[PDB]
Amino acid sequence: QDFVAWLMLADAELGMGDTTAGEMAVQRGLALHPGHPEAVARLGRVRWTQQRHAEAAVLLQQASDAAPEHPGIALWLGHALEDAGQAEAAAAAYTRAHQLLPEEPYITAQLLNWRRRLCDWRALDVLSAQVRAAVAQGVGAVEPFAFLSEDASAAEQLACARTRAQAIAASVRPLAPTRVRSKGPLRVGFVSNGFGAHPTGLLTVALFEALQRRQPDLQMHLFATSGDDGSTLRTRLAQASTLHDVTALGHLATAKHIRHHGIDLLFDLRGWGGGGRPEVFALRPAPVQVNWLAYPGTSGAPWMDYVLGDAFALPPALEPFYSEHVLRLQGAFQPSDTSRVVAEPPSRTQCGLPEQGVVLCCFNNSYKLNPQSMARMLAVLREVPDSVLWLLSGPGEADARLRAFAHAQGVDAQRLVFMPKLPHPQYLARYRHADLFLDTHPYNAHTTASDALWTGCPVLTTPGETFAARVAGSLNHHLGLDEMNVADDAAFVAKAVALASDPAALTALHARVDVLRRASGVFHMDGFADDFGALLQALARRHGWLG
Ligand SMILES: [Pr+3]
Ligand SMILES: [Pr+3]
Repeated sequence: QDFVAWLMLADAELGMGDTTAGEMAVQRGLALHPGHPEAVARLGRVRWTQQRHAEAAVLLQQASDAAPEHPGIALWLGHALEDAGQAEAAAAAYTRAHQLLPEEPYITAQLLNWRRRLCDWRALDVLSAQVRAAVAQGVGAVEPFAFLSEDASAAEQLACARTRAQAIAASVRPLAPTRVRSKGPLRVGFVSNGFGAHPTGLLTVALFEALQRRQPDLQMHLFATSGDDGSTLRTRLAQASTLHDVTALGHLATAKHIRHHGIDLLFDLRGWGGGGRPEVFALRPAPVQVNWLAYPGTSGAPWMDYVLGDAFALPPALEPFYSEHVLRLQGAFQPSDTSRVVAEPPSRTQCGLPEQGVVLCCFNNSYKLNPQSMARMLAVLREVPDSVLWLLSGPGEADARLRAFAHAQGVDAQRLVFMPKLPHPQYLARYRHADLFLDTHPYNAHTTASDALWTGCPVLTTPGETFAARVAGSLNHHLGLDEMNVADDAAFVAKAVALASDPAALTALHARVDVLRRASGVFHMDGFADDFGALLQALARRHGWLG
């Protein structure tokens, strides 16, 4: 008979992740107080939990109409709206949660992250300060990955990661410890949700193919937390490795499965570092666990032993800000899919571009396009009459917001051209119309910069003071294109303006990229497989391995 006892239990069971118990419990609440916004909100949260997002959004909107002053309801509504594809409506929901409970950092940091994704820069500096103060206060309430978008030092990034990671570790009893095998093929595991048409699969696919034919004494095992999406990438990854389907298993079941296969070296390619539900790692299923590639910064985590970088992106100066022990490959830390044919795209006119203007390109995630990166790009357009800025179309009204900013910055908004979303092969052919790629700060282009360079387009960047701000720089360095890493925004603008107004010099720079992309080691994955493989053998030899 206890209505509130029912729901609270509802939430309890859902917290566990327990399915039908939580719902059963909700069903009993609504029978006692029909329409009640708490029960109703809760039934929406069940649905969202059952991943029925549209039904989830319907229920929560109802609840939210019946209790519009309630901050938790407003938050949960934002969660469902987001997962239902309703981006702008998601934003209004978070905005209202935040207004109602500004005291709550978790909500503040959700709002901020979603605002950046929409290019909505209202209260940007204020929300950003609050999030940075929450890190300093040691709560663990901001997500490490979302934190990479802020311009904060390597030291703050470490504080954010380790406070989050230690929150997890405190509530996980690891598995009993094991050790690297002494004899037999080395088993090297990689855990990811991006084994498919996602950056992780895309970057590593040709590497795994090279390791297969070149490193006999090593077995690559992929543990895929997502199902087969039908992409060529997922299929090439499964033929090049032993690919285990661990999708929809709990964290304990997954850890037990990795331990059952005797994984010696386990790589976190999940993309979340110490955040995003890394309890498979906190359980320590593998004797040696390594952070590489998918998250560009430190895990801060007591369960992570090594991080894999390179001399440019992770120089000696930056080492103390990593909780992991630092290992370095001999060239760039980042592989790429050097099997890819670049098609001829349709004409410039067919892609929405002037045929006769300089096209500056910044294909990047929307949350990377902040006021600083945009202002410096628009400063190039003001100095160079016939140039245009080519961007990826963003979620919500992000493009409309960028047009307004361009207008407010003295630039005709029709000079921004937005590419819609295309399958990878079609997206990649577009680079053939790009004259210069303009990198962002402080979170660089990662896959989009190696896509640009593979197609022969030069990348301009200002290497900064965190790993995530040095990724594009590292590519240039290892390619041999050091003059395209410049000091600061003012040199960024002068180099771009000089290049954009000297088409003969820019032509000569495209010629240089062409030669360097063949003569450097950046796009030889056989060489990358030899280095990576040798480094794997030494890490293991070092913990007991004997071949
Ligand atoms: Pr052509
Ligand atoms: Pr051209």
